[PDB]
Formats: sequence, C-alpha cells, structure tokens
Amino acid sequence: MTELEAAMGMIIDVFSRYSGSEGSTQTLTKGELKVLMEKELPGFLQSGKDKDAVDKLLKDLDANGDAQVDFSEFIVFVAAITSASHKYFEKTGLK
Amino acid sequence: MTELEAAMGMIIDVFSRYSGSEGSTQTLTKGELKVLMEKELPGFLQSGKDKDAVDKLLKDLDANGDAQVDFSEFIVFVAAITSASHKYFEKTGLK
Repeated sequence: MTELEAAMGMIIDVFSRYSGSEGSTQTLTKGELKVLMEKELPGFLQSGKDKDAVDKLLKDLDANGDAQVDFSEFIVFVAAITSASHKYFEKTGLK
Repeated sequence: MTELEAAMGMIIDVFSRYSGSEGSTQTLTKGELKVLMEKELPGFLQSGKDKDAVDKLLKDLDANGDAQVDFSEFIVFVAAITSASHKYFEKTGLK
C-alpha cells in the first residue's frame, strides 16, 4: 500500500462502504450502486440514475460478473472512470 | 473529481509526477518508469529492473503504445496492482 496502492485502498474502501461488506452478496447491485453515485461519481449523474446510467456504471464493469458488480469489476472500472471523466470533466480532467 | 476520483487523482498522481507533464512525450517510457516502481510498486522489485521485467511492467500496459505507456494505460495496470496493494485484508484492514 504505497500512494497509488492507498488511493486504490480507498476505492476498495468506497466499495467496502457501499457494498458495505455484503449488500447483495459482496457486490454492488444496480440498486446499491446508485446511492454511491451522487457522492463518489458526480458527472456520471448526467442521467442521475433512472435505471439507464446507473445501469452503465454497471454494464461497463458488469462484464466481469453479471450485473452484481464485485470489487474487482469496480476497482478495474474506477481506473476506467478516470478515462471517462478525462474525455471532458470541467475541461478534460487530466487530458 | 469526487472522493473516488480524488483517489483516482492519486493513482493518476504517480503518473502526474513522473510523466507528470511530459517526459517522453507524456507517457511512461521504460527508461522513466524504472525509478518510479521502486517507490510505488515495491512488490514488483522482487525482479527490480532487468531491462526485461521493467519491460513487463511496461508490456502489460504498453498495449497502448509498444513501450510508451499513457496515463489511462498505467491506470488500468494500477487497477491490477490494487490486488498487490493489500498488506492485510480487503486492502489492509488495520492500515
């Protein structure tokens, strides 16, 4: 757990706040994932939830499970979420 | 940026330090990378450099650019290094 590894430590932690330990099984279901989004995924809120984009913050990662997103699927796509927000955040976050 | 993306802030930050404006272009070249991993991947350093192992800590993310790793490519590999981060539990449950 260096600097990069500790940041992922807190993303695995975030997942361990909202999957909570278990909330489904030890995954974000689509119905859990939403309550996390308004807090830890601003900007992906362009739809805000409506089973449409909470569904895409699922469907992207969901490929690694089914639709109950494990910590693997989540942490892997938190490293995709960076590469989504940098397409245009306020400017192109980090370009 | 969010909490999740402030954490992404620090997993990208390692790349915002070394490649941290340009160094290569704005990629980890293999020759820049080799002094970072001593600091932010200490568990890879069981190999250490070898011009063929710093090269595999390249070739896994070099999928982008054959020896010039961009930010969004390092970051995918970093979200595999989350499975090395641990030290104690989900991450390190005792920090």
